[PDB]
Amino acid sequence: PEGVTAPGNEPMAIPSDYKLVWADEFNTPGAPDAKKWRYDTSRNKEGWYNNELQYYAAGRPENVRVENGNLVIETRKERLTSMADYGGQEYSSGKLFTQGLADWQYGYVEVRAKLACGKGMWPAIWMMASDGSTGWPALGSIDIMEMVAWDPTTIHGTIHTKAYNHVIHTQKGSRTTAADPCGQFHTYSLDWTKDRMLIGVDGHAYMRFDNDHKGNHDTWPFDSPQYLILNVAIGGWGGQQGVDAAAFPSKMEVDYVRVYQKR
Ligand SMILES: OC[C@H]1O[C@@H](O[C@@H]2[C@@H](O)[C@@H](O)O[C@H](CO)[C@H]2O)[C@H](O)[C@@H](O)[C@@H]1O
Ligand SMILES: OC[C@H]1O[C@H](O)[C@H](O)[C@@H](O)[C@@H]1O
Ligand SMILES: [Ca+2]
Repeated sequence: PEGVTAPGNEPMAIPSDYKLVWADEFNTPGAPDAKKWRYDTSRNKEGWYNNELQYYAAGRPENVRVENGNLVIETRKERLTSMADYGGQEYSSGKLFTQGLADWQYGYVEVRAKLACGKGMWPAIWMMASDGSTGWPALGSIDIMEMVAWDPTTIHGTIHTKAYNHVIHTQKGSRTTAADPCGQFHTYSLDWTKDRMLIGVDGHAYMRFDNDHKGNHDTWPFDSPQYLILNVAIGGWGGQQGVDAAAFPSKMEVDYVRVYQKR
């Protein structure tokens, strides 16, 4: 298959000698836990990357709230023109991350989620290196789950490095089919060790990316902590077959995040 550059085909499970080090169960309705999550508003004025169309609203229950035991990130077609950091965007959405609060070097990450559909929507569950000194894409980024809702049953798992990234079409990725990802929950899983990453759905790794063992940061920048990111972008990749006005509002629901690490 054309762009499968990091194929996987093996089971994944929480190793027996790993412990739970961090979780959000999202069982307390209201605002996300401020000891666990912060809002990224860093590019609201300038505009987000990837020709994205959304404004990411902080402190707005209409975009980001915990209810019925899930985190909800909801896209809306509206101009939040009263925000000081407004960048002319036609849509609102949310982006949460654990940056500065919680980060991990190696481990087993599980995110149970139901995804946001409608042509335009680009839900993501991903990580970035806590030390961004080398910039993107050198620092290393981990896409545990991306979906673009013009192809809503296709789940993409991808890593980006300096040598291996989407700007030069060398990203290391795979994809699999999941049943109705916007109408039912699935478990999106990362098993990250010093020697390889597995990315999967419901216990099956469809992606594997190996440490080449050359000690080259350009091919393996993953020996340092990564923080977790939950977002629903609009346009860019999500807009390849257009943005449908009728598709707003749309939500991604996250039942839980669980992170495990070797004891
Ligand atoms: O903001 C850091 C970096 O993000 C890129 O896009 C990422 C993509 O590389 C991958 O990691 O998936 C996530 C979630 O779908 C995208 O936001 C941008 O291409 C880049 O310009 C930016 O520096
Ligand atoms: O356009 C950016 C997207 O491009 C790709 O095809 C990658 O798999 C994905 O991780 C990235 O976010
Ligand atoms: Ca829950």
